[PDB]
Amino acid sequence: VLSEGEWQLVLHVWAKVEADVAGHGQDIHIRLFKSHPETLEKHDRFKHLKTEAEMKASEDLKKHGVTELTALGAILKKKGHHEAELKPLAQSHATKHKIPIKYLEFESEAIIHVLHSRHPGDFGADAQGAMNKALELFRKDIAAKYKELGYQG
Ligand code: HEM
Ligand SMILES: [Cu+2]
Repeated sequence: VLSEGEWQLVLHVWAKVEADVAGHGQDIHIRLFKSHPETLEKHDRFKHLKTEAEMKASEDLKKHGVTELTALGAILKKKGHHEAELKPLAQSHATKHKIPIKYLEFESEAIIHVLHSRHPGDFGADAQGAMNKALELFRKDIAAKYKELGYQG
């Protein structure tokens, strides 16, 4: 679990994300999609965006990133007591979108990369460690709900 201070480190960098959710969302997806192209295949509505220029030009990819980061931020503000928010996400990501738990680890990597590329002076090792811990808590909880809904993460 995370200490209150660890949560505050997480929420301080998240306050920076909220200043430009769409920009962070784009950077995270472009990183994810490039580093791990199997993630772009799972985003089948966007898999026709072959190049970074096409990715950046897509208004609907940008909206999808706001949708996902808005939901993540609500989860983080709940500081571990995110059962409410997790339940629909688990449902859809397990049974509709079919996202393996390992892809959430890919996403956590991309998030941490973007946050330190955009906010050095707010993301040193302690903050990075708190954010890592928070996303790992998230993933472990999603993993559990996957198993309860059936069929492995
Ligand atoms: C940080 C954890 C993430 C959060 C908070 C998040 C949140 C969401 C939300 C709120 C939606 C719209 C509602 C829904 O369908 O449930 C969505 C859709 C989706 N997410 Fe995620 N997501 C997460 C991670 C991922 C990852 C890691 C993948 C794939 C590598 C992914 C793939 C998808 C896809 C393919 C859709 C549907 C987009 C479409 O409408 O075309 N999600 N996600
Ligand atoms: Cu996405």
